[PDB]
Amino acid sequence: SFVEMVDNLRGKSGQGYYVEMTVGSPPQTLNILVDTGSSNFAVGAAPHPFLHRYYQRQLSSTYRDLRKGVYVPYTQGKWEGELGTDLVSIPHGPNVTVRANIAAITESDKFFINGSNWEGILGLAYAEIARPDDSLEPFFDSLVKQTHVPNLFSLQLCGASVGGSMIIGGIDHSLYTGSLWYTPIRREWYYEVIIVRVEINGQDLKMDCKEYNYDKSIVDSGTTNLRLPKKVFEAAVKSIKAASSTEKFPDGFWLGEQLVCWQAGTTPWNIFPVISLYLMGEVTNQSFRITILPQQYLRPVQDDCYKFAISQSSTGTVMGAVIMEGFYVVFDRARKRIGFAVSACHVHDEFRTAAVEGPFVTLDMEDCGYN
Ligand SMILES: CCc1ccc2c(c1)[C@@H](NC[C@@H](O)[C@@H]1Cc3cccc(c3)CCCCCCCC(=O)N1)CC1(CCC1)O2
Repeated sequence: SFVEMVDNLRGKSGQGYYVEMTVGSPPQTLNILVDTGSSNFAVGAAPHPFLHRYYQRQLSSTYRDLRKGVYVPYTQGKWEGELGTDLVSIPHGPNVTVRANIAAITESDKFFINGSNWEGILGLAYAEIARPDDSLEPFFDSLVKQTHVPNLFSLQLCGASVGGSMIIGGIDHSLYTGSLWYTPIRREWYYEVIIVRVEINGQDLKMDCKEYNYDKSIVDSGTTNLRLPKKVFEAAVKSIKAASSTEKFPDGFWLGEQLVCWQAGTTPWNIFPVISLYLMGEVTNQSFRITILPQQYLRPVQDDCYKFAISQSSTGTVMGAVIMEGFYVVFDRARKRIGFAVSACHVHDEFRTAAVEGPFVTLDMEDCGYN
């Protein structure tokens, strides 16, 4: 059953997690970035100095041109290419083969990354943000539609070169401890959610909860950092400076420009505080919280070096890998909800741990959303 999928993700820190797939007949093999923050399936389809493999569609008897072009801009980076369809499968995935839309990438800028080991991207989000428009069915919808695979997947992202598991079609109990807690998908476009309270070492940040969701808050495996709206980010960096003022670090540290280090095994984890996000629950006035350690928001790179992986955004809250690596995360599309549980590959600290706890009580959670 789901064991076949356990450990099917690999990666380099800060360059995403990818899963092996094949496209066309005879099977061509590629490593595909797993991206809950977008919704196209796209693949290098012509030489590029950072690809060492690409989809040669001349060689596939199942290739079908759709004779349209397509374009997709990400946060930094973008590509254009040629749309068609072909047959796709996931070797360490369910035992099945589908006809999926596929963008053949013909040009790009700052998309592909020097020796990342992946050659395309699997957008796992919803049609609403697909390019060219919402009518280009994304991979997972084609998968669900053509097979009997249930409409959910789960992700266990391990930090520290990295690995994890993408379980397609269900939940694997070996990948987590404690219970799952769920938050409603507010709208099916990105995996959007509502954060209703933020605390840093015990203390509310005390803003209107709307500022947490200003624009939107999304769960995005293709983003590295915890990204926060300006006002919130400012507020969270004050409080993380104050919690840790035992030592002072440059400014390029807090802007993520420069690293910080300590003799191997000396990192003063205890001076850095836990962050808690409280998320909208399943029941009336009910929330739960996820807590993350400094071992998550200080990304590593004879002394131990780290980058501050909380960054400013003008485009909403992004719960990226920093946040996901704490937990097993269940994208339960069928019930419109996202599950969090403590991960089995949690980055454990001697005196504290990453947690998912509830219930808590929070009034007017719907009003924390932005319109
Ligand atoms: C619809 C396409 C799109 C456009 C903008 C965009 C998003 C999606 C959201 N998802 C970001 C994610 O798709 C990409 C995927 C990606 C692309 C290229 C390379 C990677 C990862 C590997 C990681 C490189 C460093 C992080 C790059 C951030 C990013 O844009 N990730 C995240 C947001 C919406 C809030 C910020 O911005």
